[PDB]
Parts: sequence; C-alpha cells; structure tokens
Amino acid sequence: GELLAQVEPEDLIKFGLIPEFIGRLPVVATLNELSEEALIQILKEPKNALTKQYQALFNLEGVDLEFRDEALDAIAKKAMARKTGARGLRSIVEAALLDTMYDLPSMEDVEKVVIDESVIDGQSEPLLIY
Amino acid sequence: LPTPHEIRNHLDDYVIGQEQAKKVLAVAVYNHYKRLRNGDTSNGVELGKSNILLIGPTGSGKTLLAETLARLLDVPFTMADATTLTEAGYVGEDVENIIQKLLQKCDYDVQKAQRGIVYIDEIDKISRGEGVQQALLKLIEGTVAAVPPQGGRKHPQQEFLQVDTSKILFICGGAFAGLDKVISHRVETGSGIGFGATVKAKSDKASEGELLAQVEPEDLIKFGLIPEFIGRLPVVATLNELSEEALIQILKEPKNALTKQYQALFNLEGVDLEFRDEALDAIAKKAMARKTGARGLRSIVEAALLDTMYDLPSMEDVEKVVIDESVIDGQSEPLLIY
Amino acid sequence: LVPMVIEQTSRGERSFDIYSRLLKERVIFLTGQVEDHMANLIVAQMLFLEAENPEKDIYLYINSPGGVITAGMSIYDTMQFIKPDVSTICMGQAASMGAFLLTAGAKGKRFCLPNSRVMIHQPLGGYQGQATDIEIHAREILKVKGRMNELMALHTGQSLEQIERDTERDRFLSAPEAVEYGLVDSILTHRN
Amino acid sequence: LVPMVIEQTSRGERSFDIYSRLLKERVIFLTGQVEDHMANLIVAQMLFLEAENPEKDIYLYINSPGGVITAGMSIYDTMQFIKPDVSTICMGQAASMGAFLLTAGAKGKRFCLPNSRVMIHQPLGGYQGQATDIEIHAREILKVKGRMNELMALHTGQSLEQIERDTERDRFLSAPEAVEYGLVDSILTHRN
Amino acid sequence: LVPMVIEQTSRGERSFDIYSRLLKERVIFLTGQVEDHMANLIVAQMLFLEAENPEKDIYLYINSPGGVITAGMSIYDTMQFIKPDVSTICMGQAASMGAFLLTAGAKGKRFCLPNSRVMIHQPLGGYQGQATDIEIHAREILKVKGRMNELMALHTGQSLEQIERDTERDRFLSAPEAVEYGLVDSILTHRN
Ligand SMILES: Nc1ncnc2c1ncn2[C@@H]1O[C@H](COP(=O)(O)OP(=O)(O)O)[C@@H](O)[C@H]1O
Repeated sequence: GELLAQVEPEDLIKFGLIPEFIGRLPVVATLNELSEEALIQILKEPKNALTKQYQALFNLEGVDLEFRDEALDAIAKKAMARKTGARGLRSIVEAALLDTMYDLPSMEDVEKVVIDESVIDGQSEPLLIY
Repeated sequence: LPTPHEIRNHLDDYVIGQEQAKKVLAVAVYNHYKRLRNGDTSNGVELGKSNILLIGPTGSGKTLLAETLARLLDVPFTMADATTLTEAGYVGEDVENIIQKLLQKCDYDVQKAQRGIVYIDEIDKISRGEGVQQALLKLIEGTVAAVPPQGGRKHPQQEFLQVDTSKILFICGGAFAGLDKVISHRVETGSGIGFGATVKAKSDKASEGELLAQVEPEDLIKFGLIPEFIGRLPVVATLNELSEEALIQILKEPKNALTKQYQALFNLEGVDLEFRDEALDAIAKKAMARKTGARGLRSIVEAALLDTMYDLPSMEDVEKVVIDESVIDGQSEPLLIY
Repeated sequence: LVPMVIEQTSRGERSFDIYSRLLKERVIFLTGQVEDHMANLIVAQMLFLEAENPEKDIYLYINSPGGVITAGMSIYDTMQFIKPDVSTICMGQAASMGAFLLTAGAKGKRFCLPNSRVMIHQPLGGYQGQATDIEIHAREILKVKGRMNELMALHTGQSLEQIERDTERDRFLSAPEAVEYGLVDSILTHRN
Repeated sequence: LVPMVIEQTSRGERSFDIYSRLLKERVIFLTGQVEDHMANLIVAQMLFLEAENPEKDIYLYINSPGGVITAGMSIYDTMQFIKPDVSTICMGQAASMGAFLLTAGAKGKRFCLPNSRVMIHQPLGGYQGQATDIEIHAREILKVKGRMNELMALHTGQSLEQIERDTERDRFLSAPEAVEYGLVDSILTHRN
Repeated sequence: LVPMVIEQTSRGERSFDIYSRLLKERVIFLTGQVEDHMANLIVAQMLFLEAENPEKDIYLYINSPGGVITAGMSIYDTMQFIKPDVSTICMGQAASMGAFLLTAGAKGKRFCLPNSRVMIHQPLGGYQGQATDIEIHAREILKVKGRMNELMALHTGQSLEQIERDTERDRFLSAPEAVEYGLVDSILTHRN
C-alpha cells in the first residue's frame, strides 16, 4: 500500500505486459490492503458474513452462536498477519472452533456457546453455557 | 508525398519546442517515401535506406513523433522496446514478430507493411548486451522474415508470407544520459573534479541541448555501441529538453491538447471549464520535479479533477467551473459558479 | 587492520573498505595531527564529492588535537569554495585547529557530541636566527593571529575583542558551552 | 598474519578476513591501548551496522588496558546515540576506559568472562608550564573526573559518593565482584 | 590509508584511489618538501597527460614548504616544455620553491585561495672543504640565485632590481598581495 499508487508503465513492462497494452489502459484503479476496521465490518455487516454462516451452521444442530465485539478485533489482527485478505478470517475461525465443533455433537446439555477475544488467542477454550 | 516543410508543419501542430528535430525527420522520412514512391527505379543506381537515431531525454516526444508522421501519411505503425528483446534466446522469432504486429494494422499486406514505419526505444540499455546488437543490426541492414498468413490454426511453409525489411524505416530511439559527459570531455575541458572544473549540476541541463547536438561516432563507441551498428544509423536527430514553460504550452497549444480533452468532457455534461494560467504553472512545476516530462501532465490533471468529476454530475446549479493554482495543491476546491 | 564490508547493488555484491564505504555516503574523517599530507587527502575527498552531487551535503567528523595552520587553512578554503554545505560533527575533542574547522562548518549544520571537549588557543610558533629575521617572522605570526580571530568571530558571532581575550590562553569548552559561544549549533544526544 | 575464511552465500563462495567475517555478524573488537585512530575505526563500524539493521543488537569485545579519555568518549557517545543496544563482553581485562565502556553497555546485556579482571581508577594527566596555564588544565581534568564519575554512577547504579571513594585509587574487581558493583550484569561461564 | 572511489560508466565500474581518480581529470598534487623522487613522480604525470591530450590544460595544486632547487627545476622546465598550459593553484601555502612553481604557471591560469600564504627567499646552501672548492660552489649558488631572480621577474613582471631587494630575506605575502606583485592572477573564493 502507498507503493502501487506510484505504478508507472516501465515497471509493468518488466513484469511482462506489452507496452502497447499499457498505453491503451490510462485509467488505473489500485486497491489497498484492508485495514483492521474494514475486516471487522465484513465479519458481521454483510448478509453472507462469516459469522452469520457459522451461526446458521450451529442453528442447524440446535445451538446458537454468539461472537463478542472484542473477539472480532483479535480475528482481524490475526487475519491481517496472514496477508490473505478476507479469506484469512475463515482460517482463524476454523482453528479456534476446531475443538468445539469436533466435540459439540457428541456433547450433551449444551444449549449455547460463546466465543471471546481470549479464545481467539488460543489460551482459553470456547465458553459453554449449561 | 508532401514536401519536408509541409511535414514539419504537421508535426508543429502536435509537437512544440523540437523544431530542429522535426527538420531532420522531415527530410529523412521524405527521402524514404520518395524511394518508395520512386518504385520505377529507372536509373541503374540502387537507392539505399537511411535509418534515424533519436537521442533525447525521457518524455521528450520521441514516441509521439513516430506515430504523428504515420497520421499524416497513412502507414502502419508499431513500437518495440530493446529490453523486451534482450533475452538473447531465439531472437529471430521476436524480430519477425514485430513486423507481424505491424502486419495486423495493415491488413497483412506485404506491400503496405514494407512502407510502414517501425519505432524502438531505450537502446542505451543494450549498449555496454553485445550479442543483442549483433542480431539487431541485421534487421536494420535488411532481412527477409517469414510470417504466418493472418494467423490461422496452422499453415504450411509455402503459405508463409515473407516481408523484406530493407524497405521498412527503422527509428532506434534512445536516451543517453551519460553520453553528455563523454562529449564535454572530448569537446570541452577534461576537468570535472578540480577547482577549475565545471560542476554546475544545477539540473538546468540547458547546455546539454547544444552539447548533445555535437554527437559523433567516437562518443557512441565509448558508450558501448559497436561501430557496425552505428554505421547503419547515419541520420541522427537530437531533442534538447522540455522546459517548465514548454510544458505549459503543451497543455493547451496542441490540437488535441490535454486541457481541450477535459474541457470537451465537461462541455457535453452541461458545464464549461476554465483553466487559469496560475493553475498551469503548478501543473508544470510538479511535472518538472517528478521528471515525467509531458507524461505526468495527464495524471496530475486527472487527480485534481477526480473529486469534482464524481460530484459534478450529481450536483446541479453549477453554471461554470474555474480552476486556480490553489486547487492543484489540493488545499482548495474548484470554484463553482451559480 | 581496517575491516572490509560488502555493499549490495544492482550489479551484485561489492567489497569496500570501512572508510571508503562511508566516503560513498559523503562522510569524511578528520583524525589526528593536522598535516599537509592528510589535508590534501581531505581536500581531494571534498572535490570528488562536489562533482558527484554538489547539492547534497558533506559530513566532516572531527576528532583531532590540532596542528599546522597552513594545512588546516587549505581545508577551510576548500569548504567555503565548494557549493555543497559541509556539516561538521565533533567526536571526542576539537582543539585549536579542529575547532576552527568545526565552527567553519555550514550555519545550522555544526554539531557536537555531549561529552566532546572543544579547546581554542592562539597560534604558537618559533624562529631562531638574526634579529632582522625574527622581526619578519614575528609580524607574520601576529598577522595570522588576527586573521584566525577575524574568521572565528564571523562564524561564532562574537565580537573580535571577546575572541581575542578568550583565545589569549587555552580555553576549554564543553559541548553545551560551545553552543552558547557559537562554535556549534546543536547537540546530538540521541537519534530521533 | 590474519587468516582468511570462506563464507558460503547464495551468490557463491566469498573470502573474508577473520575480523571482517565477525563484523558481518555484528561483532566489534576493542583491543589494545585506546587512541584516536582505533576509536574512529570502531565508530565507523557502529554506524555501518546501524544502517544495515538498526533493530539487531551490536556486540563489543573489550580487552584493553585503557587509554585516552577523549577517544573513549567518541565511542561512548556513539553507543548511546545509535538505536541498537550495544552488548559489552569483557575478555581478559577492562581497565579505566575499557571498564567505562563495558559498564556503558545496554542494561542487561553487559557480560563478563569468569576469569576476567576489571580495574577502575581516576583520570591521570600532566602539564608543564606557567602557573596560570596549570590552573586551566588542572580545572579541566577535575571536570572530566567529575563527569566520568557521574556517568559511572548512572550505569553501575552506585551512589556518586561511593564512586569517588573507590576510584580515588586503583581498585581491582573480579567478574563476580563486578556484578555486585553493577559494572556488569551476568557471567558467561558455559554455552547453554 | 587513502580511500578508494568507484567510477561508474556505461562500459562498467572501475575502482581508483582518490589521487588516481583526480589524475584522470588532469589534477596533479604537489605536497611536502620538494625532492628528486617526488618531483620525478610529478614529471611522469605531466608526460602521461601530455600524451593523452596535448591541448587540455593541466592543474597543479601546490602546498609545500619549498625544497631542493634542482628537483624544482625539473618540474619547471617540464611545464614549459610540454604544450599543455599548466595551471597552478596554491592551497595552504607556497614557500620559495612552491612559489617559484606557482608563478611559473601559464599566464592567466595562476590562482590562490584567499587565506594562502606565499613566501619567497633566496637560495640556501653550504659547503665544507678547501678554499678553492668553496669559491667554485659559492659562484655556483650565486649563478643559481641570479637565474631564479630573472625567471621570477619574467613571470611576475616586476623589475629584476625589485626582485633582488625583495628576495634578500624572507618576504611573506598574502593572496591579495600576490596578485598585485604578479605571482598569481586571481583569487578563487567561491564557485560562481
Ligand atoms: N512536445 C510534446 N508535446 C506533446 N506531448 C508530448 C511532448 N513530448 C512528450 N509528450 C508525451 O510523452 C509521451 C511519450 O513518452 P515516452 O514515450 O515515455 O518518452 P518520449 O516522449 O521520449 O518518447 C507521449 O504520450 C506524449 O503525449
């Protein structure tokens, strides 16, 4: 970010693009790596957000999933380090919820499961309500 | 076959400040077309091709001068870069690929392709690959290159179209930044470090204009060009520089001037555009510091007009729009008239 | 011995001496007793850097106890002649001649380390021979004294009378005291 | 004779002297009597390594019987200026200046070998001349004595009064004794 | 240790010592006491530059407290013998032999820095032996004295009588005084 904005035709030619092709494309729209704040919105604001996807998944089993506001910040921080953009979010969620998902069907008396920032770090286990 | 003077007049419309270079290309291109025009060849003498070598700074108008001539005299135009062909592996297929690109524009007509004008740039980079120059000189000297007939799934060796490059005009442009020092050493005093030396590196580069005009074959070999390649480029045209004032003129004086292009876009929208002279110096000054020549002018203007272009269609009651030097800086907003 | 260093460039890895590597970054080291031989070497370094880039500044690191006036004066005239500004930094100490070169640096670019000691004194010399010759040499060294005091006053900003009185005998100035006197401008305590 | 070593790199085999090879690993050797020329060389190495990586820590191996104070201050000021933490290790011995540079290292990164010998004493100097000149130089060395004691108290953590008493005469401290005094932090007995 | 500088051109990159890099620009450095060995080296540089280009001017930077007269004449005769005009710039000072070579430069191409000191005196010599041999050597040094005065008068433009009275004893001169005397043509203060 702040480096691609200074892109010029000479650098594109070195990449392999034909010079005539570059000249024919005067408009250049350069995107920037999503910020922590931007990733937090994608986690909950979209209708098909990652959090809503797992919530529907848990609801199909008879349990409701709740995500704390602090947890979203931690997930966004881990996703930014991965450098995989939005796709990085799924990696963090699957890892944190790997243990509970494996044992949640076998477990009984579990009506609600809650995740917080500490769970994202991995030191703590997903909170279970009985 | 217009006279060289007429050709120079056409170039003056779109290119300004390089009148001397236009004269060299006008006479050189006129001779090339005269030879093609004089296809009868009644005289026993066989006419020889003359290839030009353009030496100028970046964004000085070398590329623009090539296609502009083609616009006057309809001919196919193609451009190539030495860095693309420095691979040194199977160079034969890429040199013929250039004319193939040229053949596309001319409807794959061998006769039309021969009359086409080819352009190259950044020749200084290869000077030091030495091997790359060995293959390049053959293309300038003249060589028959086979090309497939207008693509196709496959075709036999018989159907392959062969176009002679001896009748094609080649312009090997370049920007020799370090050659000026070599000329000063040969022509001026050979002192650059001492008290009496000239180290006035003010970035003006005004002396560079007349200094590069004294280019001779001796300074080129010092740069690394082999003598055989230099011999195939008898004509030499030198561009001096694009000054800050010259950039201001390029913004409006050309026919398809940058300001006119943006002005027309706003005119159809329903609001006219006015470019104050104060705004012009700000744009020209930015380009000089950035070292983009005329190239950066388009980017600087688009960025300044990007915000207004987004809101002007949605907004209304803007009878007229005005721009000033403050707007170029970014602190101010383009003035709106109601 | 001097330790060699490697510099990465587009061509490839290149080997440079520790001093030569810093010279590439416009850094000149003034070390030891000032003499004609080392002074001409510093002069050559300055002229070379001027040609490469007359706009960029030059950094002279001074750690010396002083020396010959003629040799030191060849460095001063070179600094003023060349267009690029010559920044002077004092490391360890800057005696009479080292202090003159230090204060001779570009205005606003003279620096001094916090523990550096700047000492200034008047010229010292001697001659043996006939009385007529002694008169000739005595007048010359006195003229040199006024010349050095005149220039020192210009750079420091103090009056000629004050410089004459202060430099009549050895005067040691710490890095902060030098700032008030005008020999230097700022103290480089820590990198910011 | 300094031996040459081969280093395997991506570009290919490279030849370095034993001292330059260690410099590549951020190791600077401070050996022998401290003086202007050796000190400027060490200063050049610190600045060179700062540019390469200002985050990594630099190491200084001190085995010296002391030397000039002004030359030492150039090294001390450079260490505090640059961002990288300078780790000081005492090999063999560390006298007055070597000890001052040893304790001047980064808090927590000062080390000493088990059989090392550290000695700290007050500054020693002399001047011959007129009584007026003696008073000038006598005041200057006393200022340096106070300044050196003030800095040692800061790094060691001992009171200023205690330092004056101990540094009045030569005091020899072993590696364990130095840890208690505060000159060093820990001892490097064996590789872990 | 002279530093190494890299010259970059299209053909490639070359490493030269600081003195050799300036030699390519027709700059010869005259430093220290004049003698046969150093003078022979300067002579070789003049012949080498003459061969490369007999039209370009040659620069000579002089900073020397005089020396052997015979060694100096080799440099002086060589400068006049070769077609290229040899420019002379005085840095620091120019004593008896240095001043003779300074004023010997091409008319209109003799310069001096503002703070340079120029001193001119008659030859110095001595002989021990028989009275007959003394007369031979005494006549020789007097012939050398008259010859040097004649040449100095020619370059300076002053009368022979005036040069004899002035050179009887040491006569220190300044850069402005040298201009009016005729030893130099102009003063280089700032590049403009
Ligand atoms: N005198 C000029 N008038 C108008 N445009 C110019 C002029 N000089 C350069 N340009 C612009 O520069 C661009 C070409 O830049 P480039 O090919 O990178 O270098 P060069 O200008 O040396 O060929 C063209 O698009 C052209 O619009």
